[PDB]
Amino acid sequence: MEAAHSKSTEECLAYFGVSETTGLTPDQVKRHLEKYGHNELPAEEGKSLWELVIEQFEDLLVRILLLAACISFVLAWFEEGEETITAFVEPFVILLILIANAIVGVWQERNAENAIEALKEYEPEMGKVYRADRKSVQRIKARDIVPGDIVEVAVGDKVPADIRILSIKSTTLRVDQSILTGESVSVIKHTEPVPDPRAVNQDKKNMLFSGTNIAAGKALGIVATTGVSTEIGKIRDQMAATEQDKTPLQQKLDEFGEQLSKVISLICVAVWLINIGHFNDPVHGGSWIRGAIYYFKIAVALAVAAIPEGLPAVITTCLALGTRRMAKKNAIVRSLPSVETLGCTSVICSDKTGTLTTNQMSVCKMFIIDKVDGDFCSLNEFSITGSTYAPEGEVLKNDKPIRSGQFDGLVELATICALCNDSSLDFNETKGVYEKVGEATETALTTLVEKMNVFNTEVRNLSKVERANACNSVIRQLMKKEFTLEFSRDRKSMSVYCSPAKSSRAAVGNKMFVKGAPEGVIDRCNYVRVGTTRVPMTGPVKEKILSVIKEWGTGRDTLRCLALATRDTPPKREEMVLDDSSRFMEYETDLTFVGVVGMLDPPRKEVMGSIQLCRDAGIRVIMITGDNKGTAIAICRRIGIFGENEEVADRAYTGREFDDLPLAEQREACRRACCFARVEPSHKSKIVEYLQSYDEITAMTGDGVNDAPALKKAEIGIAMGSGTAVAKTASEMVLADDNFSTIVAAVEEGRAIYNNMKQFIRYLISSNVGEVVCIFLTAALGLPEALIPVQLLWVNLVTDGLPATALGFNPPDLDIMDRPPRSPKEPLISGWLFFRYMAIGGYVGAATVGAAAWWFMYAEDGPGVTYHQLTHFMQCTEDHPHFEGLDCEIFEAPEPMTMALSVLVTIEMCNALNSLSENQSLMRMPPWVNIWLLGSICLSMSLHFLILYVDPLPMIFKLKALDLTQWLMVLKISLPVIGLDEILKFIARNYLEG
Ligand SMILES: C/C=C(/C)C(=O)O[C@H]1C(C)=C2[C@H]([C@@H]1OC(=O)CCCCCCC)[C@@](C)(OC(C)=O)C[C@H](OC(=O)CCC)[C@@]1(O)[C@H]2OC(=O)[C@@]1(C)O
Ligand SMILES: Nc1ncnc2c1ncn2[C@@H]1O[C@H](COP(=O)(O)O)[C@H]2OC3(O[C@H]21)C([N+](=O)[O-])=CC([N+](=O)[O-])C=C3[N+](=O)[O-]
Ligand code: ALF
Ligand SMILES: [Mg+2]
Ligand code: NA
Repeated sequence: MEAAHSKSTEECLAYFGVSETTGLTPDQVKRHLEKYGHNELPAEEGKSLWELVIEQFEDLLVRILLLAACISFVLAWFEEGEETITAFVEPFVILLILIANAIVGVWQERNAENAIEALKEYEPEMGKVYRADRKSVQRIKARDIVPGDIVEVAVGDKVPADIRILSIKSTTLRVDQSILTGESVSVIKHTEPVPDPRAVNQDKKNMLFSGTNIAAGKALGIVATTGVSTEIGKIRDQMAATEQDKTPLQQKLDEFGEQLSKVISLICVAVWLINIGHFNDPVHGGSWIRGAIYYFKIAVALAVAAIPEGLPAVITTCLALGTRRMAKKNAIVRSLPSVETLGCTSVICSDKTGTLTTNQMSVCKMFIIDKVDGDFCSLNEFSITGSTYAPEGEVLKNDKPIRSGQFDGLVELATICALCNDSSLDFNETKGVYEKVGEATETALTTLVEKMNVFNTEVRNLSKVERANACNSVIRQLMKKEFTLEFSRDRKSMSVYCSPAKSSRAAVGNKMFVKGAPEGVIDRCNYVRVGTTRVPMTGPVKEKILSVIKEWGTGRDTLRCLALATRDTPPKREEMVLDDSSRFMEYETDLTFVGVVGMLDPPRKEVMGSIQLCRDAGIRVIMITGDNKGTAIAICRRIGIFGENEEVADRAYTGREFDDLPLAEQREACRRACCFARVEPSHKSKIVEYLQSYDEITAMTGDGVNDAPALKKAEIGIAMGSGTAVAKTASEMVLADDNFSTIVAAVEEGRAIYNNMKQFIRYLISSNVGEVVCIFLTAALGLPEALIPVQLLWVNLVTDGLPATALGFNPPDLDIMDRPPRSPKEPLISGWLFFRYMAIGGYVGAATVGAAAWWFMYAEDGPGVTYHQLTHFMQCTEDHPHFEGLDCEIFEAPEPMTMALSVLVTIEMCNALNSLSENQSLMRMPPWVNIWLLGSICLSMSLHFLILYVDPLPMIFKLKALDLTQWLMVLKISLPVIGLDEILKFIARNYLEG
């Protein structure tokens, strides 16, 4: 039944045609069960390992490196006894890392906890219904419950489904709906309709939502909806079909790899417009199946020059190191990519309770009467420090510590708070902290009493376990609680009947201690207590009292206030009817006002600062809470989101208000407002979504189940360490420290990290540029294969794969957190750098093709065969006359390559010392800063030698160690690159902007 909250109890009964007195018939159940399904939440298992593997091959740069790897296995058959020693070494290494690294990725996806599973832990196994079947209440499996069912719930029960309340059996039904609001305070239910058909959960006080639990009372209800049609079901849906978007840096790569798909597929057809000459004149040397081998080889040579392999491992390494680094900062990163994404965060959406606050209701102010005289009435006001439930803090009078016991009024105030209370405090030995037991509102009173210690009880030598309720127990020993007149909606107050300890049931001196909403209690007072005396409540005293209550209730503090009173002459126990609550107000009459307490869930100490830092870094912070707007705004003012006196009419909304705004205005609202209150789970994800429609990298921070949809939706979900499993399972990070400040440092780490990736991502793609220039030249120019597709791989994995993971250690700026969020669209290479890396690209390209032709022509061992024939190496038999000087079968020897790869290596080792800074002269910025880079080159070079000396290696790479002569030239064809970019960095540092 949709909108069951808007209808009457009769209307809901009628709707399913069910009897509140008998319940559904076995037939009705059978039918409804068929129509509506089982009251359960669909489980959503993570994709099987098979999926996890297939997905690793969805990347274009991978499908290209695989498609080419196949063409390398196709043309791998053609290999006789001349080079049969290394026929299948490439088709092996090309698919080696292609799955070796592609499999390590599955070690970053199959590693995840399911959130819906965590969410299903709120599904109670059993439920209680009245079926026409039998007369007594049946306890059946919850999943067996269906709409129209007549369900029963009592204190302690976890609500089985979304239920419309029919009848409340106790004086009140108190509920904890924190899975939907994040607020633990008890909500008071009623059975009357709630007209507004757009009422938010907080407003449907006539409904019971699946997953919440009964704090007090007993009630009968009719099921409105089950399964995914419940409020917990909507949370469930927003976590199911969602799938996190792709990191900003990831899109940058997807763009690159997509353009690399057009460039390479164009370079090959570019050689076609250059091979329009050996097809005209009559000439053949083999079938097309033996002649077309040229094209399907220049492709398998570019696929290794273009696709910058090794990056997929340099990145994963940088992140892994960052993760461990942040982990020491108390930030558990569950998603490696998000690390980079947190760096460019512009907006931080934050839950309030338990996230911005401590979620420990605390009495921070209280007052009693000082003196009365005619129209004059002064109050003794006090303040209490401490923001946790721990009995640690002090009472201040004008900011100066005092002893509560000095004031008799505080002795009575403490007595009332200790007796008129159903809660207590406990010390959790395992966790080492104090925790409430019962209502937060009451435990604040319990804690207050301990801080006050009005009888000066000795507590410093008590174990923390025994310190928890020491002062309360003392007071409990002075008065015996006969019975308590529980809270009533028409009274807004509560009381307890007490008799002096060690007295007869007939003895005099019995008291009633009252606690409640100030207006009602104060109106039922005819006296005011002054110390241990009492005087008539007069107009002036009442006005003084109410005026301060008004202040404390709505300001920069906005506190929940309670008036405390006692009836000095209560009725005789006998003349009191306890089974009739409508008579309680009259018993709580002719009262003596005693005092007032004001409480609030206090902000965490390091939050106002964390937000100012965020501000400095250009990050805005928005609050989205399920709690009320009044306390929402007050907390915003306390932590710096709103000015202490700033006008917030248009800067703060409730979910209901927000829902009234038309779509376009809701959007704008998220850009203007900074405080959203009394919202629902879906409101949070919606606000985050709107924020993302303005192209903003938004983070969501919280601890509740109601925060899950937003945490999932945000680019960076951050859960509190002591928060719910659900919140944690939906986040990218967890602040095990619960410190908001840990978020600021995580951002810094994310900025520092990206800046260093920004370098090796370039250093690497840059290298892949020079490589393509080489293969392009030795393809349209005619020259032979200077570098084979089996060498490049080792170069872009070990040769460069080290200096890259070395730049990732470059010392970060000092003003990294004094600059605004970098744009999500900020490209890596463009402008003068696109041009700079363009020249350095061709350079290395012609520095390898020429370094090979050199060894042949103008060199040594190589025959001076001039260019006019050097390119006719494919004609050492078909045309001997115009080509015949030395041995023919010497081309594919370790000379042209062993002299072309020595350049790429020497050059790149130079490029690294250059990537140490975008626009900075190496002479200015000591190229020896990043010590690791130095050691990184010393390793890549010794590995370039080790791949020569130990024959077993150069046997496949086909390279022969040059002696102390040839190498002397190599260091002269690469060394000049240090001067080329050196001028480029001068043109950018002077004749350009920075
Ligand atoms: C891997 C190797 C190469 C050579 C490649 O094809 O890179 C191109 C390419 C795809 C881009 C280009 C390369 O394009 C050229 O250099 C022009 C063509 C020259 C042909 C010469 C004949 C042989 C990058 C590399 O280089 C220069 C020096 O201009 C810069 C940048 O890339 C980045 O910012 C890196 C993103 C990870 C991209 O324009 C990029 O395309 C994009 O979408 C970008 C925005 O990404
Ligand atoms: N329909 C209603 N309209 C307004 N207030 C209500 C309503 N129903 C209940 N309340 C009161 O509003 C509170 C929930 O919302 P916040 O604190 O965030 O504004 C409830 O807290 C107490 O009475 C409730 C209470 N109790 O439910 O048992 C007991 C109390 N006591 O005696 O200790 C005091 C209450 N109190 O508000 O002061
Ligand atoms: F703790 Al909240 F909205 F402030 F769930
Ligand atoms: Mg919370
Ligand atoms: Na997220």
